[PDB]
Amino acid sequence: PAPGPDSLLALAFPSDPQVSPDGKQVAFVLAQISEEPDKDFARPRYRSGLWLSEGGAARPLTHAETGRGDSAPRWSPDGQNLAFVRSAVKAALMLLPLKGGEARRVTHFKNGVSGPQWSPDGRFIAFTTTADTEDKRDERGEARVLTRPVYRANGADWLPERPAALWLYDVEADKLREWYAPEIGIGALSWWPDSRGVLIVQSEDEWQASQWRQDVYDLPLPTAPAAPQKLLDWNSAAHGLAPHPDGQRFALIGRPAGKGNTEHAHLYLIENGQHRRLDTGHDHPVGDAVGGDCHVGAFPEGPRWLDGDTLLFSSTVRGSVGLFTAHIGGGVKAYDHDPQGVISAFTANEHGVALIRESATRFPEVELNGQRVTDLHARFPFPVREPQRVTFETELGEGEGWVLLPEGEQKVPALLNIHGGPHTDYGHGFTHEFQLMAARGYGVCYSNPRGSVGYGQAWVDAIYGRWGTVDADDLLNFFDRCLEAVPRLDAAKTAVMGGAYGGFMTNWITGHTTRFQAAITDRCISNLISFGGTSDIGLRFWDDELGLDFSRRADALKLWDLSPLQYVENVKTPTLIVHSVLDHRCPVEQAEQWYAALHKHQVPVRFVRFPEENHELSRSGRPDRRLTRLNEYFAWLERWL
Amino acid sequence: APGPDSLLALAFPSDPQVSPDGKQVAFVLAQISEEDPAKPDKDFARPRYRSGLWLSEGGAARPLTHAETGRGDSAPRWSPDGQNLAFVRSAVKAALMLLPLKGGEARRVTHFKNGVSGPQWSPDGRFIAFTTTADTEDKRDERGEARVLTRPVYRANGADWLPERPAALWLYDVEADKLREWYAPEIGIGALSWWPDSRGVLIVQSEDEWQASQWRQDVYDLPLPAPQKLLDWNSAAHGLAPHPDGQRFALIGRPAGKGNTEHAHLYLIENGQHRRLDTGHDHPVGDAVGGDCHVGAFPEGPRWLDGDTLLFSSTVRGSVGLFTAHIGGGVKAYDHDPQGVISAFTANEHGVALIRESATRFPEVELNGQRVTDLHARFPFPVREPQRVTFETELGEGEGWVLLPEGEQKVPALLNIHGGPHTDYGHGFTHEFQLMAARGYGVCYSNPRGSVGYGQAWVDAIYGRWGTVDADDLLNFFDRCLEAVPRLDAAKTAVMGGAYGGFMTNWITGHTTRFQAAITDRCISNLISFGGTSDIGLRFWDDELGLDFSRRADALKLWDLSPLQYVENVKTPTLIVHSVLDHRCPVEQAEQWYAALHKHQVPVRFVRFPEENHELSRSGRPDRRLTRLNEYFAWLERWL
Amino acid sequence: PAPGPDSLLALAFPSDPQVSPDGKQVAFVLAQISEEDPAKPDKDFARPRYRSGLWLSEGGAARPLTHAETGRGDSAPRWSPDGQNLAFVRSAALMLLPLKGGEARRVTHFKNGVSGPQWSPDGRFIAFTTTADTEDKRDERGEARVLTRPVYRANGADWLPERPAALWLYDVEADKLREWYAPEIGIGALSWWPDSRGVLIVQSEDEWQASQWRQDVYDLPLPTADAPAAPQKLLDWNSAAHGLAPHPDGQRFALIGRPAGKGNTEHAHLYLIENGQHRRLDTGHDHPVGDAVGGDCHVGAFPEGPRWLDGDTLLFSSTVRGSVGLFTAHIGGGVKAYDHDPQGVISAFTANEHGVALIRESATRFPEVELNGQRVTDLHARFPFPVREPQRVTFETELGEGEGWVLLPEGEQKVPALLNIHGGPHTDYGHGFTHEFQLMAARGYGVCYSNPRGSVGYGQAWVDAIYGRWGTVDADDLLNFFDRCLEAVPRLDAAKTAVMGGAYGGFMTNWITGHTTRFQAAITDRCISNLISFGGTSDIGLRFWDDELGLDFSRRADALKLWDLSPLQYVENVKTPTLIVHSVLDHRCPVEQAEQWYAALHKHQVPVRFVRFPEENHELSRSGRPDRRLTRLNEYFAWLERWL
Repeated sequence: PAPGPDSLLALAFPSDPQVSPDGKQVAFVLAQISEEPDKDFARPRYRSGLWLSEGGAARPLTHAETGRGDSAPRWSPDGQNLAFVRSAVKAALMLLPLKGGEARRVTHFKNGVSGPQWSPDGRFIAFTTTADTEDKRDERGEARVLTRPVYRANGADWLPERPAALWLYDVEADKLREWYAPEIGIGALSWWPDSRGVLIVQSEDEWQASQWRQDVYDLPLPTAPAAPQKLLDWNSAAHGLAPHPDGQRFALIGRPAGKGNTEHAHLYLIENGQHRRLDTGHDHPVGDAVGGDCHVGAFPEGPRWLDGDTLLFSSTVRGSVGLFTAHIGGGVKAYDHDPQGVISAFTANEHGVALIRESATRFPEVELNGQRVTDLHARFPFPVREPQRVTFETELGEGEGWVLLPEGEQKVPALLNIHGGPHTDYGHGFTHEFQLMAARGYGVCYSNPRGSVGYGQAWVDAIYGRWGTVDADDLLNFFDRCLEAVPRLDAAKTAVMGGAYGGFMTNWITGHTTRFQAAITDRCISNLISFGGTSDIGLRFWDDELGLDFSRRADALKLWDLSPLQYVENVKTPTLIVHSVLDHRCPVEQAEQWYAALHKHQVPVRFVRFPEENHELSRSGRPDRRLTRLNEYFAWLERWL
Repeated sequence: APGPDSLLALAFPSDPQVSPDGKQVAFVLAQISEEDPAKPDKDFARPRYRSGLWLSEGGAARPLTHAETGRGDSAPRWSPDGQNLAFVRSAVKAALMLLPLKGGEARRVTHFKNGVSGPQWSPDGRFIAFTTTADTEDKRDERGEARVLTRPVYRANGADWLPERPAALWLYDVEADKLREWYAPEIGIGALSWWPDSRGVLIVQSEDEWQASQWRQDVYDLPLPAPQKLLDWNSAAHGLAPHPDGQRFALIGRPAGKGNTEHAHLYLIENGQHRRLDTGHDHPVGDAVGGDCHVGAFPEGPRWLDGDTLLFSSTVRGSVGLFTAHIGGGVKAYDHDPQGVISAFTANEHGVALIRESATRFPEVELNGQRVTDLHARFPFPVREPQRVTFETELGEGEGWVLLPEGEQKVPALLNIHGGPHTDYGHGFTHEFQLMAARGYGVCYSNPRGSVGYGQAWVDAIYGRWGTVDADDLLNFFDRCLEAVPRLDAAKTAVMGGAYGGFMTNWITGHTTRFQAAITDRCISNLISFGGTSDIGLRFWDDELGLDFSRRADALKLWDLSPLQYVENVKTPTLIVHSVLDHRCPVEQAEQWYAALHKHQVPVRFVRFPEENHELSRSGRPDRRLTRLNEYFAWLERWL
Repeated sequence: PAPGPDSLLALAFPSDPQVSPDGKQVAFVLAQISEEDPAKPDKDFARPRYRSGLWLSEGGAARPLTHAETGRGDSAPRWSPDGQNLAFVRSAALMLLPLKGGEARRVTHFKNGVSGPQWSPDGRFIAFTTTADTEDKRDERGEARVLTRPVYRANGADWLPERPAALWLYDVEADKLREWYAPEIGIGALSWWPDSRGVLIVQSEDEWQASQWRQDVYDLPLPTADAPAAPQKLLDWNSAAHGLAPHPDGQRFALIGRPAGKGNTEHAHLYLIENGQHRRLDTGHDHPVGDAVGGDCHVGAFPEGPRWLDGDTLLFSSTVRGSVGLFTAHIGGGVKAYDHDPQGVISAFTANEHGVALIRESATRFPEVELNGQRVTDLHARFPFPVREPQRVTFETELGEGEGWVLLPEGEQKVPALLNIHGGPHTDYGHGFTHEFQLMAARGYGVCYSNPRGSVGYGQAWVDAIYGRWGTVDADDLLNFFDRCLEAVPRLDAAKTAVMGGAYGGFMTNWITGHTTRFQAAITDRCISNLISFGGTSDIGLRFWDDELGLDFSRRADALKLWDLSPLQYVENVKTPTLIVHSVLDHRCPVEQAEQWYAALHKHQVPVRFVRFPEENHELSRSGRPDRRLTRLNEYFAWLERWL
């Protein structure tokens, strides 16, 4: 039978695959969908528990029936205990003995904790928390007085006055004490291998934080709390700190100063305040930047030293994500890279590796030392189909995309889907939305135009400062090639759709051609000037992507020329607008302007407005609103195609 | 000096369940904690029992669960293969849970609105039987509707009002992960035990509601999915122990014709016939020794150690020990310390687990002779050792004890009378007595004629004549205490007791003025009204006295045995302690004593507890246990 | 299709008829029956409730003043002396309503509410009692209650507070509240002096004397020192005093009660007080003050305070041979009738020198409010089925002739005969309106009800005839009367009889069924079965038997006599199927009385059924929550239908 959006409710979502210190076990998180019963309103919700495997079919460790559930499993160095975080009780640090018995609660903070990390010697558990700080401004209806340049963040909503402090659990003493209360905030954190302290990333002040300039600090264990020592004058973006086994050097993931957001994230070896590129000769970014919609929870990608010379890391290459090794004394060698697959998360040590793997046709699964330990693809409720590759030509070389077809041979509408970013990739991630589209009779066309991230730095740079030129050209070129190479696609029943940057591009295309019969613009951008003033990254995004400062009079003129709203008078395509109220990455005023403009021109238009959700709705929103979004997608395509 | 809140330092063990392999004990431990540890009322403390499961495999016991809200976890039951623990959680009204012992947390199996109770695995591991009222709603009280009563008994102490439909027996199908109703009785189910081949269960039931009120029950056979009658017992049956042959079984109780006063004994059933099994043993089955550190369930079910040997516990002269009865023979000691009390035990062919205590040692859990807990270490002040004091009767020598404070000064003498009356003082642990001595009082407590541990004749001596030789023995003993213990101050004496001890405190103060103060607890004052109001009123006086309150001639004799008839003689300032939901001794008993003392202008004080029942001093909510002890000492300080 | 108990839901119940100071208006209370929450009714459970409002008339059809839609409603209207304002109590806050236009204003905001508002004659003050903002979280927290006082519960009020309600003062001109007097025991009757200088109050010396029904009268001036001086004693009464009526001269006053030596069995009379000395005022009137006639259509307050019509004349009500009439007592003479119908009952009245307002009823006519002889309500028109007229039947006694009545259904067929026994025992059946009796006849039963020796309306000797020997001549009169009913009324079926009664009527139903098996069914209501335990549990147990029987349950010799007078001693003789009706919060006859009877009948395997009402008290049949009044009547008829 034909599937619908609620096929999602059959799925269980894996995350956070943590290999044991001896390399022979994996503990991971599994989110299943269960009731929050209200007789008048169904309430399907994510509920997570911990699972364990030593090579065979994984078994459950916890059984949450209320709340969000359990997450962030962390092995004690001796391999006998699992720390984790429970919300059933707001996010408390818990301690589970693996040889029998239930967990013990360790923290009772009003605001909960996050990001637990054992020290390598097993004597401490580090975590961050706002402890019992009270803020009844919203509860009382008081005003919020804002003086900092950034005050909201997507997913976190309003940033607190005092940032979360780093805390310490003394395992032997069974005692908690505050370690370091920063004034700005803590980014990446990693223990030194000798457990003497941690390395942390933080910014000098609130302005420098808004400009994506951070430094690395050394924080020894407290005696009074500890004072961070400056360790590297980086003045740029840094995360995923990876201390070397020698206890003195460390690797950094990021980009050096002067290079904006558009440069590939790379690996850098730090020695006495000096930095050198570590993944040299590898023209691809560190980490997973391939699209997919079956990722709920944390997906660790921190690089790990397999010995004194070898650093294991993941990298995005042409729509795929593989594991690679970087070497102090040499170049980059493949470790576990399938050009048709995506490794979305991994942990490792000198004894073993655990990861999550997926493809365009295979639902995410957990692996332990090459052995699959889950059977989650078996729960996928309808048959998956294999995409077919379609290429196009550009002055920079051959680009590629794919078409996913339904069963049968009759004519089907062709849906041009545009991925966001713009510096991400379509390809070999698993996309429930795409498989659902094909199962309901649509041909899905999706590609990696110039500006995508997996085809070298030059492919990224091609769109710098001129969004809506060669990137829109590649997309319509690709789509023309799909109609030519796939005769069952119906060129008279076409639609264009995309999210975020894909929404910007959906708005741009419909304002420059009437060829499409329907359009769906999701968490879109329509006015680049207003975006600079309202978005949580507005103070720096256009500066790095376009070289434009919205508050500078000369630049604003070009920003308007790059704004889809300038050309809205040409739009004739019936458009569905999907947006969330708490999306601080692309604020909803972007969608409201497009909606009002189409109304002024009497263009058929429909606007579905989600409360409480943020930018991440389509990948990890509450189950019922993920269903509603897909329902609105298909209702619009059924009406116009 | 320490005070009543010393109770808050204690942790209370219960339900010692040995594993099928004989090498492990899982038990329940109640600790005292705030009702809501996160949001405490700054103006009102709310200490509460909160229980979790603990485990030991030979060494120091460790906790398996960590309840921080609700009443907690209880009723641990081992799966036959030893790999899982079933238990009941209130954190969620009493749900059946399933815990793997080799790693991982428990899973919830039942979701009934009214919760479950009494889980028992079948021997083959395929089923877990339990009772529940499932999702039955009774909104009469919530709506303020009337209750229409037609049955002879409608209240019970601890359970408050009995439901129209009794709890049904249910079945958890382990292999199928399915629940099914097994049998919905019309009257109610008493004791239950699986046949050793897991073909079904034996159950105790009464023919109708009237027979139940007269303590007459029968045994039925219930196959796995109508009960078939198996034994015409027509009497009290309290525990069932199926024989390993799968056909015979032993029961704890007494045969027809013998009233409540006869010792509970063991009887082997074969083809509707019964034969006495604990022959030559002039002592009752089970623990009947006083103590106040027992919170929770205390299993005492007899267990077959082989085809010829049945292990059981028994009360002997203030102690409780383990014994074996042997087919074709008599009774042998198995684990009997005449100065200690085994209050609970489980056993199989591989091991034994139990809880042990003495007059000087707080309850501890034991496994195969090894103590696995350290709970006496939590007792917050030094305990003291009592000295024995005897008295002479025409039936032989009686005994009692005196617990003295430290030092050499003179101290007031407190005569404490145990209830029942067919129980024993002696070698249980009594926090109240230790606290009394720690605050400067000499505690005198004895086992007069009518006590249960000194043979059937010692019990029968008071039949039909409460207030004769029992009152004589008590004052004889107290006189012997003042003579043998010179630090006791004969000018500063008090008398106190609960239930039957309250009856006797009311009786004694009405026949002598020798005491400076009196404290009467959950008392009896009017034997006629008791017959109509108590949850055992339809049978208690008939068995204990041979008198029927609804018969004119008998009622007169009941009035002559009523302390209220002699209240005109009471001159002793009296504190009255009683709980409103005590259905064993209804509060109308205390209200009559209070009004009569007021009429004679005798100094009197009446502390009236809500919500609590007859069991307050042994297991009430912590704050009301504190309040009761506070009132005891405030009254003694005022008059002594 | 015979009418049933829910016919009660059609009725509206009047109370508290307050005449205005100029005598030309009446404000009164009307309780109507409505859903607990008319906006959200439970589809599975009806919730009919009393809801009261104030009504006003100057001679014509009364008009509503308030419109309560939630809660119990508005009550206790009190006129300002200038006639322009109504004070009242809203649920319980003191409110002030201007009569010429506009809504009421709330004047008290105490957590615990108000009671007993009384204007001062000069209009400057409103006196009332309240526990103010005292908090008592024992029950809420589950704490113990420590009792040291001889009386700690009271029927209707449940548990008495540690600190008695204090008398408070609203300063009308200043819009200010101040505490007036915080008593150590409690305040009984209260009345203003005519010059508004203060109040007279009734209180006991200590808790023990209060338990023995011994009170005195005190003088309480308006408060000055912020710490009240001890009130000076005004009369050494040492006895019961119920209603104070200050004389217009501002120095003498009359009290309702009885002097020392005379126990509870003595008729309440009027006494004129002058400088600590007392003399009887209602001389030559061998009948008690106040309404003591049975009826079941009285919901709310029924004032009966005597009022001086001039310097010589004191108006009061009195019970005479099943009726209640108005009389005047005279300082210089004897007692004269004022408005006395020997076939009617005046249950409440107020008066001054210019007019009178009252509530009147009869055996066939539902209570109505009248003003200066003009009826202003039409409540009898709402009675949902035809009313019937009783027939009188007499019986012979050594003291003279007694009387009773029979109410027959329509038609000519034979009908069961129901012997109904009124409680007290010192009350009267007769000419009150009884919805229960009319419903019985409407469903085919003959109702027989009489005034045996011990009743209150036939002289003091008729009362004294039963002293110390309940169950002798009183039981004799009842069965004598019933035998004469069967002889004089041939439609009564002597083979289908039942006996029933409440309180003392329950004692007597238990007594009769234990001394004869002649009845086919019995219904015993809020009964007494054990006179010994009653002495220890009842809220009047410390004094009732002493006054009624001369017996002290806490004395060994007396207790034996009490047991011989206890119906439970003879329960082995009971064979009659018995329905037992009782409420849990009845502190007048505690439920342990019913539990003993129930258990005894079970022990003898006699058919028995026990209806146990929560929350209700002794007054269920007269003023309980509507749904439980229906349930009681339903159980009555279901039991009669099964056995008759």
